[PDB]
Amino acid sequence: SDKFIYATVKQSSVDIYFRRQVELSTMYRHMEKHNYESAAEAIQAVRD
Amino acid sequence: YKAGRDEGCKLVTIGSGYIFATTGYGIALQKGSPWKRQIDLALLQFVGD
Repeated sequence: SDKFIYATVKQSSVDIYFRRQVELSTMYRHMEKHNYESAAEAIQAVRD
Repeated sequence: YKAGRDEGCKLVTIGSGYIFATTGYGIALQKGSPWKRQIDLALLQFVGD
């Protein structure tokens, strides 16, 4: 959904795990839309 | 496992799931076994799927 924006660190182990999961690939379409350089930026974003 | 299958929950682990050794279960193999790489890849594929 547009309001529920969820993300993770781009180009990492979790990205590989989600891409491999064919059943969960419908979420991966959202996952590629929003991603962050590092964990610090992501935690700052969730904090803000 | 025993606490989960215990009836009445009269037994419990301290610390709500406290672990000290934090080691794991592995499939033992003979030294230099040719099956080690394949078995490791199989376990990793299983845990990744």
